Formats: sequence, C-alpha cells, structure tokens
Amino acid sequence: LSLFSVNDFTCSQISPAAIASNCYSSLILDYFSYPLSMKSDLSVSSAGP
Amino acid sequence: QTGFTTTNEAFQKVQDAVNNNAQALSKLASELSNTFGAISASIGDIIQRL
Repeated sequence: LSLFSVNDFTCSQISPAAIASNCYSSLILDYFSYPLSMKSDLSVSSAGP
Repeated sequence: QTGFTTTNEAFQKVQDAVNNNAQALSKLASELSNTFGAISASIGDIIQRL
C-alpha cells in the first residue's frame, strides 16, 4: 500500500489495523480501473449501476 | 430388590429430576454463553477483527 496513494480506505466488519495484522483462511483482492468521480456508486448500499 | 429398571416409573422419576436439573444447569447456561446475533460469535470482536 505504500507504493500508491490511497484515496479511500473503508473497512466494514474489520478494522484498518486488523486487516493488516489478522490471519485467516483466504484473501481475495480484486482490482480494476475506477475513477474517483463515481466513488459514491462504489458502495455496498447504493442504487448506482 | 432385583428390579430398578425402565418399567419402575418411580425410579424413572428420580432420573427425571436428575436430568432435569442437570440440563437446566449445564446445557442452558453454557449453550447460551455462545453466540447471539451471528457476527459477534464469541468475544465481542475486541481485536480479532474490529
């Protein structure tokens, strides 16, 4: 994460410190190209396309 | 003297009392010390996630 400039970091059911330190079974990290204009559409609770 | 088996439903009443208070104690108090809504599950998410 230090190689980039994170514009938004919101952790649900998990804390930003824990998501760096806790252990579990499996990590899934999905990435794509996303403009900062449609940040509001990128949420679990939204009616955006 | 010989018979204290299942047919004796006065002995079975003793067993009922014993099982009754045993299950009131252990089963109920322990299984209700487990999980409630779902996510908390055990502790309260003190560090494990939250």
